[PDB]
Amino acid sequence: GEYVVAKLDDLINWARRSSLWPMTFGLACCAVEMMHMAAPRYDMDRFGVVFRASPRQSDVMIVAGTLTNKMAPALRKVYDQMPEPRYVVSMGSCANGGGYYHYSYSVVRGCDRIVPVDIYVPGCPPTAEALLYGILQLQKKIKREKRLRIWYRR
Amino acid sequence: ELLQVLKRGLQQVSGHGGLRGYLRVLFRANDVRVGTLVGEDKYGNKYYEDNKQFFGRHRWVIYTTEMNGKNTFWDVDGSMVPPEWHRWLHCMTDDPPTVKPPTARKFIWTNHKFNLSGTPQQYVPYSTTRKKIQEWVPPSTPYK
Amino acid sequence: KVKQDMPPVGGYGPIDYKRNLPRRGLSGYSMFAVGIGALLFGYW
Amino acid sequence: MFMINILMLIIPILLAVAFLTLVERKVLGYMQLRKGPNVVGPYGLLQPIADAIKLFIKEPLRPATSSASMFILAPIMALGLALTMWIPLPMPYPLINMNLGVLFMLAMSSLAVYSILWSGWASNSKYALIGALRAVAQTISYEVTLAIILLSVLLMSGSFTLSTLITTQEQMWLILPAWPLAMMWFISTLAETNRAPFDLTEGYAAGPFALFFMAEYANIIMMNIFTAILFLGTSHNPHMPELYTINFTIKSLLLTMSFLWIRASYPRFRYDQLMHLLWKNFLPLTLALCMWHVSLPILTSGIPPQT
Amino acid sequence: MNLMLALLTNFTLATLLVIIAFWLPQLNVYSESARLPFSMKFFLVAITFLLFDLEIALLLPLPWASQTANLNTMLTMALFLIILLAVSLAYEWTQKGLEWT
Amino acid sequence: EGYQVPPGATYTAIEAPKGEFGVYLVSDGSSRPYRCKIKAPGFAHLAGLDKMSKGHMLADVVAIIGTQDIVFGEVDR
Amino acid sequence: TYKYVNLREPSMDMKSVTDRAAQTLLWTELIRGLGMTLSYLFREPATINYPFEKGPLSPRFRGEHALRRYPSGEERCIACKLCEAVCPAQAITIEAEPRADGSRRTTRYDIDMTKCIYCGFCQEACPVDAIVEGPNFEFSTETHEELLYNKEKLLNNGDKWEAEIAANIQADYLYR
Ligand SMILES: CCCCCCCCCCCCCCCCCC(=O)OC[C@H](COP(=O)(O)OCCN)OC(=O)CCCCCCCCCCCCCCCCC
Ligand SMILES: CCCCCCCCCCCCO[C@@H]1O[C@H](CO)[C@@H](O[C@H]2O[C@H](CO)[C@@H](O)[C@H](O)[C@H]2O)[C@H](O)[C@H]1O
Ligand SMILES: N=C(N)NC(=N)NCCc1ccc(I)c(Cl)c1
Ligand code: SF4
Ligand code: SF4
Ligand code: SF4
Repeated sequence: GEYVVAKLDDLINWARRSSLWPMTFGLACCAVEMMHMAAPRYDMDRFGVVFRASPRQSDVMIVAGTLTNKMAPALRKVYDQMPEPRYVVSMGSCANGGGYYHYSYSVVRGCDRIVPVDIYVPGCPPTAEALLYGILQLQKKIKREKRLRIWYRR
Repeated sequence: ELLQVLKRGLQQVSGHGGLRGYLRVLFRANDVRVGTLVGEDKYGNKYYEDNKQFFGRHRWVIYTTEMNGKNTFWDVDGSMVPPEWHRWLHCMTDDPPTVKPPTARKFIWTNHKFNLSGTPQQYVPYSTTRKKIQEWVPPSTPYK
Repeated sequence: KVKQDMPPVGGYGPIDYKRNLPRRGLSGYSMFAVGIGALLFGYW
Repeated sequence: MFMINILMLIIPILLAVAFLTLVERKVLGYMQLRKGPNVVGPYGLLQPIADAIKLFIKEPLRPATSSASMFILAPIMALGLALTMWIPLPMPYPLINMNLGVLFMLAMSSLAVYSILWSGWASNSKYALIGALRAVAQTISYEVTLAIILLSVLLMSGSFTLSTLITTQEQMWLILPAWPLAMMWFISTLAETNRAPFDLTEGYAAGPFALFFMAEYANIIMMNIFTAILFLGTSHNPHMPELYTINFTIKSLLLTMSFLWIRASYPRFRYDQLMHLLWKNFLPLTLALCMWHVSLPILTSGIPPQT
Repeated sequence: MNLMLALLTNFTLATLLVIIAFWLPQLNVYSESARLPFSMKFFLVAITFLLFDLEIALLLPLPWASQTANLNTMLTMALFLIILLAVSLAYEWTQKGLEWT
Repeated sequence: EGYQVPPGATYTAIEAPKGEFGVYLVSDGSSRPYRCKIKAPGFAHLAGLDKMSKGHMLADVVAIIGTQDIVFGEVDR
Repeated sequence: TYKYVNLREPSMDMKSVTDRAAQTLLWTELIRGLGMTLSYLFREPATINYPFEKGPLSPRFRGEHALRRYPSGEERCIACKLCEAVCPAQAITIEAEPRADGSRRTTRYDIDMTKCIYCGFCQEACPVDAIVEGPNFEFSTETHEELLYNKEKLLNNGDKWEAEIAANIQADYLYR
């Protein structure tokens, strides 16, 4: 039976990582490099990552830019609306830890104070390629999941 | 010309060593182009070029199937490219390390490591300074 | 001898910038004529 | 035997819809100087399978406190009606040979607007209800011209039987005598299926969303098969029926691609602007061409036979 | 009976896909009528569609009617009906019934 | 430390792609600016959206925002 | 000097009016736009095959930081704190003391890579080429903590990447 569960886990993992539909929170300059990842040279859609998805149809949230205090409740509301399984990719220094604005009165010092984060992409901004590296790193993280294996040992 | 186009498509099957080799690269790299082998690194990554392709597609690497004890037949990473080939592959230079080798230093890593995040080899930060204030240690003998 | 990025001696060749949207197709008269001709052949 | 026949229509319809999602993404990709899906399976061939699996094992959220009776009834009606639209299609033989097949398709599609209406009610959100009521108004409005155009074409065919359209076009495609009608029919199917540049809704989750998407793309392929039959009739040889199926399938594919080609090429209408396109442009012309096509067979002595 | 089987199969498979879509395993063990502010213009579109739809119902028999021997009467009434549809549209048009501003 | 700037205040502007982009820079004589007001052209343009959208439809507001060329990095600073 | 972008009068002859009517009723300019997307369908796409192919970069590229050595293996950094002073993000933290051989060396050299703006000012300010931004840009992590670099991490980056870093410096140092 362990052979069947291991194969079933592999199938659902393959489907979920082969079909990552992102909801992009294009908050600032990091959104532009996200655009260049959707652009022809890198074509994120060729990996099965559609260009744009509504929050209720998205599998991954990409926080691409500075998260201010005024914005934080809105971002948390959208995260709570995502169907599961859901993942968060934090892109750029601002989202990772506040970046250039870490010491400002109006900025959240890292989006991981508001939502759990799966992947941190460094850079100000990360290059389009660097973000793509992070997405492919998220895929490998999903490939490691063993949800059904852990379910049947409960 | 459609026959020349189809002949070239057939020549890719033979250029990759037959049907099996053609299918392996098709499924590993989603690409069946045949280039000129520029060199191979000590980890097994192979580097190819075809200057008739447009800038950006004129150089590529076919990653090794195993690197530092990790099966990489399907799990390939951009960080598997070692630094000496990294420069060539990103077009920071024209000359591969087979033509212009890097300068040797005793302290340079002999073995490249890829991204180790998420594994037991991941970096964990810590303070590198020693304790600043020394506390008084009371005497071990009794005398109140 | 100083060497820095410079244009070639004599400069670069001319660069186009003006809009170039060429005129194509038939006049309105001919387009209606072909359309009406097609209708009459079909009706017949 | 007939149960086999039903399944040999339903199952290919669903697979054709699944792989249209791949073709649309790749055709749009190359029109945009990119590639589209080419990693998940060779040339993206496994992408539709990955997408379908991903969608069905996703958390199936519900609005909660909703007319959930109609949250579930909206996609059942949408998919059930979409699959029902195929049973009279002659390819070259229909699953069900209906005497009034053309009118059966008109009747069934007119019901498809309910799944829009019910889904807006089931959202519990007043702004979603407004969007649904805007989509319904667009859909019923373009139902008007689709019906009148269809009736005009049937005055050259002479019956409501879909397979008679094949007989009518043995010598010549109906697009030649009726290219003005075909132009408005084709644009009407775009606005009817809420396709770009009429995709104003884009101006549900998990499996329920997948079922709404599959119903919509089943209708897109269906309307393009109907277009090919109505205006690009294929010649049917009774002793080699698969020759008909090959040629008619190619025409249907090319028309469906043209839906993707159009999506890649144009901006999006404003709501009032696509309502003015129907009520102030298509409908005035459609009424005039209906009068013309009622008179034309009589004054040429080309009235078609009843039988 | 064939048509019933086709209809029953189509909507039964649709129901099965929708209920299955909701009842797949989740692997979790923890707890889970007024006046709409909608324009009168949309009501008039629906009513306008309904009245034009009724007119289309009357035009549907036209392919059969063209087989009559009494073609002079048939053609006159067909054009009479369509012209009245045209007049209905023109009345809506000139009375600003098709505006959205 | 950086170079010290002689005390004074300037309003300097250029024809940026989005409009007139200026800075009102105040120097107190030290190596750090005393005050730096950034004039972002999109600030005044977005303030005109209500005026410009008068008598238009909902879908037009999307076009009018686009025609103004609005980046909120400069509007909000 | 200026030009008008849209100051024109359509001709009102019959041939011109009939040209515009045909465009209205036959959709000619819409059909023309279809032609252009059709031409792109048959053009070779610009997509590269990442990660087997990489976008081109220059020797000046500002990527992951590293601490460098002299050929002898001695650290270049002499704890001058110019990098810390110039850092626009205050992303660098340094402590220093005399080494056991009397050398002026750091006991702490941290870079918060989530504060850093990857501006390169530190490598401009360094008088001894000790701190550089290397060519690596593929170092995303699964946790925030992994991006808080201490001196050990940064020295290891220098030893890992020196082969490429030295070659890049060799190509650009005459521009500096
Ligand atoms: C011998 C006597 C015979 C008597 C009969 C003679 C009749 C022949 C002469 C009449 C021909 C009429 C042609 C009918 C087509 C519809 C015409 C039409 O309505 O087009 C105008 C419409 C609105 O025009 P607009 O510029 O927006 O505003 C004008 C109002 N002031 O603008 C539009 O509708 C544009 C469409 C918008 C959607 C764009 C996406 C489609 C573009 C690709 C089209 C591909 C072609 C379709 C092929 C279909 C094949 C099945
Ligand atoms: C096309 C048919 C293919 C049939 C394949 C059948 C495979 C059956 C295995 C299903 C695996 C589902 O895996 C599970 O999915 C649900 C959503 O649906 C996720 O979500 C679920 O768990 C999380 C917590 O873990 C909850 O917060 C959530 O509310 C719950 O819905 C789980 O995190 C994921 O572990
Ligand atoms: N709209 C997008 N997000 N892109 C897109 N065209 N996705 C389509 C993905 C899809 C949806 C339903 C099914 I069933 C299948 Cl097989 C595939
Ligand atoms: S991390 Fe840099 S590029 Fe990204 S939003 Fe912040 S300042 Fe802009
Ligand atoms: S690159 Fe700029 S922000 Fe980052 S450590 Fe160097 S000086 Fe500081
Ligand atoms: S890295 Fe360079 S600038 Fe920074 S403290 Fe060391 S020697 Fe000084």
